[PDB]
Amino acid sequence: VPDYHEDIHTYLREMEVKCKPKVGYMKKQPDITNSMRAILVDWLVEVGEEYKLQNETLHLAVNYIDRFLSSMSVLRGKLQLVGTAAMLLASKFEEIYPPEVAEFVYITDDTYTKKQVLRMEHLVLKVLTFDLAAPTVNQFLTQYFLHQQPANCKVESLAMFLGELSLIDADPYLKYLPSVIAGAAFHLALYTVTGQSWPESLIRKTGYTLESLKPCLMDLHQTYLKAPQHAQQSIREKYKNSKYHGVSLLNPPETLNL
Amino acid sequence: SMENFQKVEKIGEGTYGVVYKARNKLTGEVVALKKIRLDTETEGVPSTAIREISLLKELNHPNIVKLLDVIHTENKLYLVFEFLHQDLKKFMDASALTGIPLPLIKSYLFQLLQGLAFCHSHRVLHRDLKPQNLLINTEGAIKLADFGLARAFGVPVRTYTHEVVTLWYRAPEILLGCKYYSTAVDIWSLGCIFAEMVTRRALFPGDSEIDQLFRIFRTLGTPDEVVWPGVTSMPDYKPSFPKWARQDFSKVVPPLDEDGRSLLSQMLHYDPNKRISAKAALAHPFFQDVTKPVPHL
Ligand SMILES: Nc1nc(OCC2CCCCC2)c2nc[nH]c2n1
Repeated sequence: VPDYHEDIHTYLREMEVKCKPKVGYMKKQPDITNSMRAILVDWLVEVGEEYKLQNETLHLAVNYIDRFLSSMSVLRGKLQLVGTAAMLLASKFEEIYPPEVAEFVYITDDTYTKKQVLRMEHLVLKVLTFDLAAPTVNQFLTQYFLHQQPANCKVESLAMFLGELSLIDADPYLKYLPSVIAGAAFHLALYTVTGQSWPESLIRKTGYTLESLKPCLMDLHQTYLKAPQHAQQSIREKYKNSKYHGVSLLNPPETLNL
Repeated sequence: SMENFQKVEKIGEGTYGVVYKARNKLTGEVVALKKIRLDTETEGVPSTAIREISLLKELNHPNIVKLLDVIHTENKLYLVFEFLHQDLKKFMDASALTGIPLPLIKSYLFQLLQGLAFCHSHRVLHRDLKPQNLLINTEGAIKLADFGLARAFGVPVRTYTHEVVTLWYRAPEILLGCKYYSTAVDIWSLGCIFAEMVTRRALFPGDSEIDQLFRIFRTLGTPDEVVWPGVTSMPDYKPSFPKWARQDFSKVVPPLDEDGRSLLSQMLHYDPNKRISAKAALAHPFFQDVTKPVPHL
């Protein structure tokens, strides 16, 4: 119904390509790795839950961290300071009531000072040149959900769970744009919950067919199937809640017949 | 960091910080500098500056003010903007006995809608449209400025800050407590400005929230279920509201032709789902002969 929704999706299709992190930055960091990043992200999911932050704020904070790490080498010991300043900035952009800085110092377990967090806030803003308005998988997903008549709330929670699982693993998801991940997640949740398939109105809206989503969907199907074995588990724990209709208790499809 | 700027005058306080007129001592450029004192033990960069800088960098458009630089000291934050001849407020007070000619009015309005539709198509709500935040140059352009209360909205929207829009320009869905609001609130603010240009005074110079509502009810009729399904169930709607009849627009805005009255009525519909969008408003017959006169300054 919403006026501007098509213009906005077209504009988001153009900004996700400009706001995208550099795909092999991790091979050039000298001290941090993909498994450290994964742990930071899993910690930010719990911080988001403790403070009742929107999921969008989580998705933004990750976008900021990956861009910051695209051009700044960071030691493993300051990696939480990057993360904390990013969640702080994503909260200020996106939340009606952002937790205050002392709240953020505190959840660091006092690892850092307020003065460090505020100076890391200024450096992140300088490296990202204040470009905080980025497109995230959450934003694509909430637009695609406008096409699934009547809305199915389990489909919606499960697509969000899968799109949040993609934030943990830079390898392979830093390869795909948010709109394509959102596409693969929506197909896989719809499929798992009702057996229905990426809709023809989404095909006309995005230009994406089931064949162009394939590469991303094979990865995400494997991520979903192996979720139980992954070292990071706060996402699965978050999505068992009734607010998310317990979708992380559902069984993944063993195959997708593609 | 500010050594190359010379202070010319203090212009005023806007959404946040202090705004000054200043000049670049090397190039001569006259700019507007918005100063924000930060400290440190406090909160870092406030959310209004983060939004205003980030969103104005996504808004390059002839009717939107230019942000030229950001100088982020340890102590203070300066936003450096192009300087225009003046704001629409001093111009409206810099026409109150004579009145801004109609062609100028229509030109400014057509421009403010092209600016606003650009904002909305880039998912930005302004949320503080009023004459002091609109800047005109000496060639006939007008621009949206002061994005300190702006925000990026989502598709579909969620709940946003309730304390938004300066009270005279504030739409009835915020005044009545609707959980959600979206692009329609900016359009309501522009219909209030269009009418103020034409008749020479604020349309709804409410003092308080209840005063602002009852001023909109007396001119436009107390909304009921025929014009706005669900108004009678809104959070702050009261069945004991007085029931006023709607006024003819030949009395609300006498100088307007009927193309003007119809577009002003489409911008002030009560139901945000019936209020005209900025983009649909650009196709209105009122603008069929729009031209671009030069203000008299
Ligand atoms: N001429 C002018 N005035 C401004 O601010 C108006 C005042 C009005 C009252 C509130 C503070 C700002 C500007 N901002 C950017 N360019 C500007 N140019």
